[PDB]
Amino acid sequence: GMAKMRAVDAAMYVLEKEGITTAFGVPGAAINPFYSAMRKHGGIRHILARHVEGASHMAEGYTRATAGNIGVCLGTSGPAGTDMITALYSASADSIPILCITGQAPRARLHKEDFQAVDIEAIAKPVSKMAVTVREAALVPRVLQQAFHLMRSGRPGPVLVDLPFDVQVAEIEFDPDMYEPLPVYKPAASRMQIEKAVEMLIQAERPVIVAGGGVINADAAALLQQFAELTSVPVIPTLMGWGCIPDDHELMAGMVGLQTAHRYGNATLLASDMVFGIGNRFAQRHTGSVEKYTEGRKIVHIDIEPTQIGRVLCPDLGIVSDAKAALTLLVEVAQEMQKAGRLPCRKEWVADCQQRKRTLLRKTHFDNVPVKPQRVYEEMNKAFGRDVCYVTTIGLSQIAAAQMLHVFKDRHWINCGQAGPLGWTIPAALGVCAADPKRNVVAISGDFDFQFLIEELAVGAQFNIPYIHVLVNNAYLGLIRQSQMAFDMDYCVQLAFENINSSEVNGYGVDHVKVAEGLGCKAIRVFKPEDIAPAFEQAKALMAQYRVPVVVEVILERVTNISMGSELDNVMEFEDIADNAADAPTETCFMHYE
Amino acid sequence: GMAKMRAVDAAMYVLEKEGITTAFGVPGAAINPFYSAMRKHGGIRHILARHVEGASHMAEGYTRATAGNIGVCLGTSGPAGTDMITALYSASADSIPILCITGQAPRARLHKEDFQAVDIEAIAKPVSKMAVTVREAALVPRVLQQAFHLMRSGRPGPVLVDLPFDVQVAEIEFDPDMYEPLPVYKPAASRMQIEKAVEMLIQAERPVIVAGGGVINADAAALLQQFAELTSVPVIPTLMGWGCIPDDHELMAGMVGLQTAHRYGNATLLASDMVFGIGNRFAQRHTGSVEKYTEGRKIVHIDIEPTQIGRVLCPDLGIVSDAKAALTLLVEVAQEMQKAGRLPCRKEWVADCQQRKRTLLRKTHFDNVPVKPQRVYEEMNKAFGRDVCYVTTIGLSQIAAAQMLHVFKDRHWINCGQAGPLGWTIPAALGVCAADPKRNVVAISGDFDFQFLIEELAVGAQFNIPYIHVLVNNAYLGLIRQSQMAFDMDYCVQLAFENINSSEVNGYGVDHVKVAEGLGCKAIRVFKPEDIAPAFEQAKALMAQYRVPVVVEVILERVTNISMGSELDNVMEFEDIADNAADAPTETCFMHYE
Amino acid sequence: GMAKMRAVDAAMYVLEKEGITTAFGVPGAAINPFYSAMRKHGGIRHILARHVEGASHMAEGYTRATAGNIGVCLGTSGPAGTDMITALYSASADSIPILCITGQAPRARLHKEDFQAVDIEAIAKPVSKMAVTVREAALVPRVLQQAFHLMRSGRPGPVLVDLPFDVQVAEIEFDPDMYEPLPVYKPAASRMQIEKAV
Ligand SMILES: Cc1cc2nc3c(=O)[nH]c(=O)nc-3n(C[C@H](O)[C@H](O)[C@H](O)COP(=O)(O)OP(=O)(O)OC[C@H]3O[C@@H](n4cnc5c(N)ncnc54)[C@H](O)[C@@H]3O)c2cc1C
Ligand SMILES: Cc1cc2nc3c(=O)[nH]c(=O)nc-3n(C[C@H](O)[C@H](O)[C@H](O)COP(=O)(O)OP(=O)(O)OC[C@H]3O[C@@H](n4cnc5c(N)ncnc54)[C@H](O)[C@@H]3O)c2cc1C
Ligand SMILES: Cc1ncc(C[n+]2csc(CCOP(=O)(O)OP(=O)(O)O)c2C)c(N)n1
Ligand SMILES: Cc1ncc(C[n+]2csc(CCOP(=O)(O)OP(=O)(O)O)c2C)c(N)n1
Ligand SMILES: COC1=C(OC)C(=O)C(C)=CC1=O
Ligand SMILES: COC1=C(OC)C(=O)C(C)=CC1=O
Ligand SMILES: COC1=C(OC)C(=O)C(C)=CC1=O
Ligand SMILES: COC1=C(OC)C(=O)C(C)=CC1=O
Ligand SMILES: [Mg+2]
Ligand SMILES: [Mg+2]
Ligand SMILES: [Mg+2]
Repeated sequence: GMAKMRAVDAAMYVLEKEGITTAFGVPGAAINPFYSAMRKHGGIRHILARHVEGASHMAEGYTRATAGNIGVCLGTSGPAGTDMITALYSASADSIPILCITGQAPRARLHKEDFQAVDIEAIAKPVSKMAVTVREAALVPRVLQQAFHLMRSGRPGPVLVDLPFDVQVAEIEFDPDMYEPLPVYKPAASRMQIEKAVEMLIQAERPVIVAGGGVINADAAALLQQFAELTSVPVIPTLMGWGCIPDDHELMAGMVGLQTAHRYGNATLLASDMVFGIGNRFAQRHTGSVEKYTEGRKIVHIDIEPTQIGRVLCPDLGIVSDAKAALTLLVEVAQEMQKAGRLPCRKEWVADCQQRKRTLLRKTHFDNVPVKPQRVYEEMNKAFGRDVCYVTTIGLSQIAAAQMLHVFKDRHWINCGQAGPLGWTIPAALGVCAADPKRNVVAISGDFDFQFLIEELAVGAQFNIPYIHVLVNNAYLGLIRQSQMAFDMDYCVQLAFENINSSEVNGYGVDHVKVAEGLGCKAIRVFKPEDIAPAFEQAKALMAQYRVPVVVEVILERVTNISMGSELDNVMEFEDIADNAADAPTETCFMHYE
Repeated sequence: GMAKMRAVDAAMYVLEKEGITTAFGVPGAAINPFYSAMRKHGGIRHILARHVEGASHMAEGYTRATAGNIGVCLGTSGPAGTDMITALYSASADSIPILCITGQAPRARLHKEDFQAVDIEAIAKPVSKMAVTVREAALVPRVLQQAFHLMRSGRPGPVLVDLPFDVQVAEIEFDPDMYEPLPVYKPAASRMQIEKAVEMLIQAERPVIVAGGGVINADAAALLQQFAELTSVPVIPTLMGWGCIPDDHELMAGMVGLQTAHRYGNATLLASDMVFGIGNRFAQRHTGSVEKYTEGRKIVHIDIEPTQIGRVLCPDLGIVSDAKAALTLLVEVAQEMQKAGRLPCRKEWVADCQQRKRTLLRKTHFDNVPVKPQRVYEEMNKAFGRDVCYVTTIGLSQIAAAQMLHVFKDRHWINCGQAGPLGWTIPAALGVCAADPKRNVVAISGDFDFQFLIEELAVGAQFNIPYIHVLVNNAYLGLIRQSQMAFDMDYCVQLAFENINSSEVNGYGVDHVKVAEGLGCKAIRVFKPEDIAPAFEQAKALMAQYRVPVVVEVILERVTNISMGSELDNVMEFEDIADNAADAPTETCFMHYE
Repeated sequence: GMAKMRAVDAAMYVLEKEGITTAFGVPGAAINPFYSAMRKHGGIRHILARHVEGASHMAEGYTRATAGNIGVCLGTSGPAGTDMITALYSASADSIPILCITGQAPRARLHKEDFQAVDIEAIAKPVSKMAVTVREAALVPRVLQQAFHLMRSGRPGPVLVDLPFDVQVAEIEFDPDMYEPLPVYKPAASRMQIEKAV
């Protein structure tokens, strides 16, 4: 029971009681007492990163992988905290938590200029739900207790706790047996709100549900699918909702937006007369101009956060609610409406949506040498099972991936959709694998993304964390080249050079096979489209044999323009479209997944 | 003359008029208009980085390399700005400027949740002299004009300018012929202040001058040496003042502090009866407890910043002045005192200091296999010329390097002494080489530092920026291991693993030769101490031949405890000391440098 | 039912549903649309103060008198908000709420040195649970809805809502019949805790 211990020792009991089992971090002098308490306690597995930014993105991937997870990132004073800001921003922007813990200079030296001491509280405030330098040892467990309530409550977001060295080592009295986590705050919709929502949905003749990341955040994916099935309403996931209904479900109508979207998704949204928004916001990359997105449509919006409602457009009905509480009531009310014979039949509208999904395609089956990227994603759909979990960040790699890959369970698309920091992919994928060693993790990067934090592959080697990394290499910042076409230029976006150690990369610059191997991983390079599939097979075998990351690098043609535009009705198709399965053979309409 | 142009076009004329010729950066959609204006203008050479943090530390190295330089770092919106915070902190903490320029979302979308848009103004405020989102196109040249005044004036520090996309492209009328830079503010000491300072110096019987980074910041190194020569007063540089008097000068008395210090420097400081501080602050790693540092000593402190004076101790005489203005007057007053026969002879005190410098040494000449790090620095002193310019960051690598390497001109020790962010070394060294292609740049890293931003070597390959990187590899976070001895542990600090592609690294984990070669550079690995010198010779040859970075990796013994302690009189010597030149042959007392 | 109205008309329905019946204030040009909506709605009794600091402490006394009360303090842009800071500090310091509402310059002119315009959001942040300039008219009811949650939940404290003139007068669709106050967050001790204390 009650006993004298260091404040960091009480902190270990608190993290244990809050369900922490894993941490990613980089030790330093100012945070050694915490590491000492973590060693003495046991039962937190620590993974040492090779950049503090790598530890922070591993924590993000750990959070995102499984509902209720909270990744922990640990660092010393000074530059470790400033290296965590990009991750605090990324987690804040997507409404997910990580817990960052930094060492700090002793309290009495906070406003002197002590070595490697910085005002991390002020720097991190704009990108956290709480950022606090703890000023008393007895407050260390209470701040952690309040941190966990905030990471779980309302709109979730990250917390940074900054620990002065003397606060860490100071003795306190603490009783772990008496510690209890705080209740989680989550507002719930009333029946009056939900019956009104179902009333408007029954009155719409061509409705769609837009299912956002809040559905997954609430762990409500099964309820979302059940509600759509009862009402026979087609479902359009946002990028952050992707996976909350399987891609081969008859009601899954594609994705909508300016970039990570399908031609059939956009066409179905513009044909609809109602958008039933659950756990989405209405992001600019999803809507385009809001006047066009809402034209002729009733808009319902359910969000856990009151000030998200009305932020970018005025809904016809806005409801403050956790997505699981709201969907429980929506299923119950729809079941009552079904018993009463009041749910309209929707066979015609559903058939129109399925006809769009069958015909408005983009070509993937290219035999070109050098390889066209869209062929890579077709081969990934064939090579990996329906249980595949993809990890990606940003670039033409990621946009075409979202256009062409398919996903079948929630939290099998792991993507930092609002902030998009380059370098996220490798550490996030390691964090997913740490959360779930049985997860079939496959990452997608372009060459530039892959280079930012390439050193994290050695983390996978040192700790034997296996996954497959697909690397699509155009020796370009490809997304920025394509955006520069409006300025009639191609400037500071090329990565090619004659590699003095590798004439076999043919002027593409970095030799990613050699780099990955020096970092202790396995790697295969592919020049021809017919060699992609066997390469994925060797990679699975190499992964089982050595239990390290395996990189499959595909050498792309230098220049491919991915489909995108400024409005839902203005997306330009640069590459070939398709209206037949032979050109686009991995659409779920044509292919049985696993 | 006067003409209509985009605000970014006016920004190019302003940067030109302010002497900018180089930028380091990573383009993105939100900052494309600036890149378009930079392409159209010509005459700024852009170096594309492979991490935004790499661009920001390149800018720091460019600033530090040459007086009056200001490195420029360019990035897009969102995570690019958050990736610059560590560099803004590093530059702020050492009182040096960089100019960071980020793209931003259009003004009318700043408080919506636009894609990759973040409140970088609020995040960067604690670590900049100015951080401003520019809200009008006509203000773009005025903000840059005020930025340059602030980067040069008072205590220097960095500025971040955040540019909304619509502000960048908006047309304005601007006349480059009428643009003029603002005057620089620098307070100057009065003759009354300086005559009082010289009076106290003449009254001291055993004075030392402590010459800080402010002397170099003011470009006053030649005046500092001249003043010390006229007064015959021994000079103790801080780590940030190192190089402002040559290490082989008869008055250079060593360095003082808890870590980057000499046994003879500390012994000379504790024997002195006055510290004449010029352009230093009195940093905790330099002083230890201030009660012991000041015991029995008069303290003079000259600083350009009023609130630096008295911050950590109360000087007997504090003077607000730029170091060059103050040293001009100090030379003039000392010349008057010399003509008047009023400067005391100091042969005895100088002889005592030189006797300490001759006898209180640390051994470097180790024949051990595996190699002892101190032998590496002895070989670096022999291999490179007196014009060598070292670049380093932090770790046992850097601390022993500062204890054992020697430097002979100001701005030939390039070191982020207050913030110490891992990964700084490679990009800072590239920035020094970009500032001065004739500089003989040699970097020193440990393996962990080297891994953080290892991908930046490919920048050196793509652009042919040659320098030598000395990599001392213990497969450890060595400084953190040594600090963990107080907690009787060795925990989360090892980087070793059996590399499945390289049994020749013998369980040291990452194969840095293979990684460096895949990045397009050259690399040599050394296992035996007698092979270090030939390796430095091949590296010079490989560098001349291929004009890329050349890495020389020395395989160290896993565990070496560097000398350090908690007070000037409490530094523990773990490894062998020396009192004879055979054990420490590269001290300047024994070796003629070049 | 749902109807077109100004954002400030919707704010009156929200204040009504949240139980406000009284306000203490000093009008000015930048907060006139709010006063117009209060007058049209009726049923908030306004008491005119003879110093903005006096309205702000009237609001404190109104809160403290009766459990569940929330005093409301109204003022115009500029110095009216800076005159409310001492009350926001005093309410925060004692863990009690007041709701301060200030007028503000229109959004397009927020960083333009417009007459009597100040960054009250930044000034009031240290002494409030929330201090916010509302940047969309449709957000006015939602900001007020979150404010009442914050003033009642956890450790109570005050909120300042800052309303740009153009946000006040813009039209929105709002249904007073569908508005519902948010649930109040109040942690409870477990029986294991209370038995240990006894
Ligand atoms: C290059 C690139 C291109 C992209 N292209 C597109 C595109 O074409 N189309 C597209 O849609 N996206 C696209 N995205 C992603 C886009 O930027 C957004 O991240 C995404 O649209 C937001 O999804 P969402 O609306 O579900 O919001 P989320 O960020 O997932 O959040 C939605 C809401 O969930 C709420 N919430 C949180 N927890 C709960 C809970 N328990 N219950 C209820 N609500 C809760 C939050 O308050 C928030 O308002 C792209 C991203 C990138 C990097
Ligand atoms: C691992 C490690 C170990 C270290 N060990 C030591 C050690 O043992 N000893 C040691 O001394 N350092 C050590 N350092 C470096 C130390 O942390 C400080 O960076 C350094 O001591 C500060 O030097 P300084 O006093 O010259 O200050 P600076 O940071 O260089 O600044 C001094 C002053 O210059 C002023 N100034 C700026 N411009 C001008 C101008 N134009 N004119 C006049 N004044 C101006 C500023 O206002 C400031 O107050 C170590 C660093 C690391 C990373
Ligand atoms: C830190 C950071 N800097 C800049 C950007 C802007 N950005 C988005 S995509 C991109 C290029 C990515 O190139 P690569 O990963 O090679 O992918 P490709 O588009 O070529 O497939 C850049 C620079 C960003 N997202 N993050
Ligand atoms: C971003 C960041 N995280 C952590 C630290 C703390 N730190 C200082 S030195 C060090 C280990 C450096 O090891 P290496 O570069 O291998 O050098 P060695 O001490 O082994 O010679 C660490 C983690 C830091 N300075 N910066
Ligand atoms: C993409 O790499 C770059 C070059 O190489 C072609 C250049 O010549 C110039 C001027 C800029 C650049 O970024
Ligand atoms: C019969 O199964 C199929 C569907 O569901 C009806 C579809 O919607 C589409 C587009 C293809 C298909 O095979
Ligand atoms: C330094 O690498 C590490 C290990 O490997 C020896 C471990 O076993 C554990 C438990 C932590 C660790 O960081
Ligand atoms: C004669 O040159 C020399 C000195 O200067 C007098 C010294 O101070 C020392 C320590 C060695 C030396 O050779
Ligand atoms: Mg890196
Ligand atoms: Mg690319
Ligand atoms: Mg090391």
